[PDB]
Amino acid sequence: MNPIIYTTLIMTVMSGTMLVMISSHWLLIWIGFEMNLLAMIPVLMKNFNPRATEAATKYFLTQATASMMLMMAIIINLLYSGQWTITKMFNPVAMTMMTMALAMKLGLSPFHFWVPEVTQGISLQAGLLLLTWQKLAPLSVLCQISQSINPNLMLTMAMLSILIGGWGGLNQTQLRKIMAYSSIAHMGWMTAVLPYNTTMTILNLLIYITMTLAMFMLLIHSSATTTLSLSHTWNKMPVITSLMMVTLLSMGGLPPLSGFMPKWMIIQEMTKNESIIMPTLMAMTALLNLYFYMRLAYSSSLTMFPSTNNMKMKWQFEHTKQMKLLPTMIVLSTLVLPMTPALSSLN
Amino acid sequence: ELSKVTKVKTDRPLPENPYHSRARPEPNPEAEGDLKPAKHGSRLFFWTM
Amino acid sequence: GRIASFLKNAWAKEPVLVASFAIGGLAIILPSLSPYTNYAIRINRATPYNYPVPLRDDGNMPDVPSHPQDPQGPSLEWLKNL
Amino acid sequence: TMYIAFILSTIFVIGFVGFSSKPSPIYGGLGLIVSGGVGCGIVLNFGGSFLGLMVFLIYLGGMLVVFGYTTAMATEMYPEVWVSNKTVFGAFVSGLMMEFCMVYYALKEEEVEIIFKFNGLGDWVIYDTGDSGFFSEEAMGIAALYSYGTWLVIVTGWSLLIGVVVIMEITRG
Amino acid sequence: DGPEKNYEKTMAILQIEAEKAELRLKELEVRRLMRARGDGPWYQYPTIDKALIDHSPKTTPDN
Amino acid sequence: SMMKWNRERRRLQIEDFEARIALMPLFQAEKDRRVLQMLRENLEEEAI
Amino acid sequence: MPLVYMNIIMAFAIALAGLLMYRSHLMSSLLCLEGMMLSLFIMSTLIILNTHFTLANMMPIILLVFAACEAALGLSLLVMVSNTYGTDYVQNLNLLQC
Repeated sequence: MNPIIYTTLIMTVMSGTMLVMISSHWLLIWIGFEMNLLAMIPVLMKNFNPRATEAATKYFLTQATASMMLMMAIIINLLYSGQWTITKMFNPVAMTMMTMALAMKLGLSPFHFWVPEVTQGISLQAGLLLLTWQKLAPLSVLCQISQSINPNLMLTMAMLSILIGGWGGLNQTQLRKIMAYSSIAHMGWMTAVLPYNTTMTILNLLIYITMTLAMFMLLIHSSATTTLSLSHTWNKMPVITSLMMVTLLSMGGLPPLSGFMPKWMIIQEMTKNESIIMPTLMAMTALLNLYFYMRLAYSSSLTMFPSTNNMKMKWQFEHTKQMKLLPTMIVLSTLVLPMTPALSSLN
Repeated sequence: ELSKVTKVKTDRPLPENPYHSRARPEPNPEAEGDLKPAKHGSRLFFWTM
Repeated sequence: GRIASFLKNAWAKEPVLVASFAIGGLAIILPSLSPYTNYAIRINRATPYNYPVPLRDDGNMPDVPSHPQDPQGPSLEWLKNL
Repeated sequence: TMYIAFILSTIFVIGFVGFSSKPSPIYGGLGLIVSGGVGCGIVLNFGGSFLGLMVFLIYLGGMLVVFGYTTAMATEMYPEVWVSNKTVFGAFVSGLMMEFCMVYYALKEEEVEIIFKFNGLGDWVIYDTGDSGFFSEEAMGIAALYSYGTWLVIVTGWSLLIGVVVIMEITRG
Repeated sequence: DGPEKNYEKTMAILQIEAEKAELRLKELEVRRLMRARGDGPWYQYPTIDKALIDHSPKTTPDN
Repeated sequence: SMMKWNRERRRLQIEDFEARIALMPLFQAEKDRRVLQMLRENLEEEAI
Repeated sequence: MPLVYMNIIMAFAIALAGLLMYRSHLMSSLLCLEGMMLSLFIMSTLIILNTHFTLANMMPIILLVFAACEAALGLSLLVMVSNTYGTDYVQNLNLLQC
């Protein structure tokens, strides 16, 4: 793909998300989602591969169904209210259908199935975009309609997302699939507090974005897609895998790392709303995410796997590409817990 | 010429409430006096500032 | 100079495209540089699609025409001349 | 002919069952052309002449014709009708039966409620008594897109152009 | 240092922490009331702006 | 030629619209009376 | 709601059911997806016309355009998949798992 064309497509994806976050008309939000899908498929298939084509097809099918259901819900709300503004939906059935569609766009379980497959099929850059930027628009729409969101349905979807993400991550060996299942679990965490406090969802989203950016960039820098390929990294660049260990521990949420902030604040808000069983189960299930993070950390840096003879040649050469944001992202995703009172800025 | 808006000097009183609208609800209290520093800052758990 | 040769070469080789660019270009520049565009707007506004809802005379509207056809009010004489 | 709109809507549902039974693509495409034509009829019955011809000219005329184009060039299927192998036949019959049950519960029982409330009264009631004069409400509003909806025009045009770009990038191999 | 120093410091710390606790409980109550009534500056979900409505003479007299 | 013809057509259209406007109040009066008459008849037969 | 609205919504539901329950050909799924777009067009058109939402008569057209764009996308993906595998069978899309 010509670089100019690629930049235009990336800007089109961004513009679709911006339209979703800028519009006050339901039709324009749906238009933004459609633009996102249209400009996302080629980005997913930048590197032409049969697996890439399969991932693109599955992604298109899921997002198309989601958009159909979203527009149907919009039309039903128009029928029962004669309103186009993105406010309190005035029809319960439309609300349910829209919730289903937006959850499918996010990847919340039981609409999680496509996320690991598509993530594995696409490249690490496309995976980064899919798991960070594509999560913004549906979350924005959900935040705007949080008042009308049925707490029971959303909580069920979020809890199932956490459970399924942990379980799936336990069994995976491919780094991309592990990242995808962890993303499912983190999206469950994000959407759990959506009915209660949207600002906490924004906080968790920002922390998740920083962590996933750091992790994906470290994977790209190490050019590893499997546990063993990442294991070989210690011989060449120990710094990268050690920083990966730190980021993985943050993703687990172990204090005093940044990952504790979102879980801590989420539990705070849920307990304020007299919900005690749900957050307890949420943390206890996030322990599984911690387990597969720890396994990856073991293989990567905490222990040393055998290497190959050809590594000697790679030792001589140095990485030419430089990801400018990576250091700042690592710092912001590891050491920011002393800065929780900055939560107010989000409000 | 027949399309020109014309004045009409009617004797029928102008309807006081043509839409027969109900009384509009009272607005919420609007703003307040000046802003002052938080009593103890961000009283978030252990943070003192 | 160099541009002039290019235009001659383009019309010699691909006259259809050269004409298309010229017609399209004029169809953009000429509208702004035309006085009848203002008239075209006025004609559209002049056309009375909907009824001219009368207003209640309050005694302090000299300009507004309180009559079928007298000097007060807008005039379509400009269109008649056109 | 007072219930013509209801008859058309039922035929619309029937065609939707026909193509939703996932038959041989060629037979399905027809199941969609028929339903599309019916839907255009319904829209015309409500007075949307321009929108009725829109689906006929674009959806049925172009969108479904390019769909048929693909089915014809990539033909790797054994032709079968909606009343063929039980996988399609049973689905078609069951869909028709569900629709007929809805119809009976809708006409015999005035206030039919499955997920939304429905009234068995003829749709002619919902029509509003009003005069537009020398106007085509549909046409005027749609033409207002160029005047009122400049933003919509911009976004839709950019989407179309980027769609051409995306199609080429995808189908370059 | 002298014991009285620690005594006064303890008194000050106790006052600060107790006032913080009072404010936290007060905030929780205020938030619940505002979210259950919508009569405060918080939880003011948007509504349609009346400025959009056009009151110009329409086509049909009965609006 | 088309410019002159179209301008004349616009003038004729304005004339026709003025005729419509002149006749509109009578039609509105008839319409409201007819609607109210039908409503009253429906009301009486509904009572019965 | 009038029975016509019920029928159109039921048509959308039926098309959605057909789309979600694949059989063999991915082409059939795309047909169901486009059918749903048609049903949404009809529903929105009727709603706008009845409400006399003059300024919103352009909504169905925009929906139609974007609908056919996303279809152009689906078809392009289908031919890529068919050229790679030989058929448009949904079962062929099996390399990616979980």
